[PDB]
Amino acid sequence: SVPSQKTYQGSYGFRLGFLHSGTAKSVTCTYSPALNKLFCQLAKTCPVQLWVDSTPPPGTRVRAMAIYKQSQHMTEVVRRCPHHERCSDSDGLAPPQHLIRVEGNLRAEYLDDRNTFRHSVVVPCEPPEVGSDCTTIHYNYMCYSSCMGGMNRRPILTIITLEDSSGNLLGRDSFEVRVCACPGRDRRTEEENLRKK
Ligand SMILES: CCn1c2ccc(C[NH2+]C)cc2c2ccc(-c3ccco3)cc21
Ligand SMILES: [Zn+2]
Repeated sequence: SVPSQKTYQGSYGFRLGFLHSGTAKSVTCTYSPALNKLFCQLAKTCPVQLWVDSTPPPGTRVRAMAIYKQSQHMTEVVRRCPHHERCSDSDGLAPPQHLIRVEGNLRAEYLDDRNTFRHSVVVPCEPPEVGSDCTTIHYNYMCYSSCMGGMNRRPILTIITLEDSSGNLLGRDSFEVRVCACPGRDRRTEEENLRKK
């Protein structure tokens, strides 16, 4: 089956936010609102903001999962390629097969779904630090979009779900991801292609 990607703010007004990092050749992570697409380098920090209009209950969690965007591939599990799953870059918590990691959160849990075999990473939802307006999760993507035997140039989406302590849905948002060597140039190219279209 295919997990839902429907945007759903839910009772708490849940949605994502992204920094404005620009498109310089040196940028390591940059988000395109026009494409709803994050462009990032391999294994580099991707800050994703969480916003709500009202306070959710203790025990609320935030899960991230990748799926293929194209209909002809959506049923295939997104995983790291045959090289990267074996390169011993473990952080001590993430299974080596998982594309998406959370950086710097010892409460992150990694799920291999016993029925769908899909991978996800989930953390407790936390209020913003004192003086901040939102909460940020730092994600890493551990293969290139181009990796042969893995994503193999197929576009993916990341689905972020706000969940209760049982795993029931409270909110959902999503964004496309390209993991690439030059996110700034690729964002500029894809935005210009969109404008020409
Ligand atoms: C989703 C992260 N986030 C926010 C993000 C933005 C804002 C608005 N600021 C102007 C408030 C919150 C917030 C309030 C409570 C909790 C919370 C309580 C228990 C667990 O999580 C989590 C929260
Ligand atoms: Zn790879």
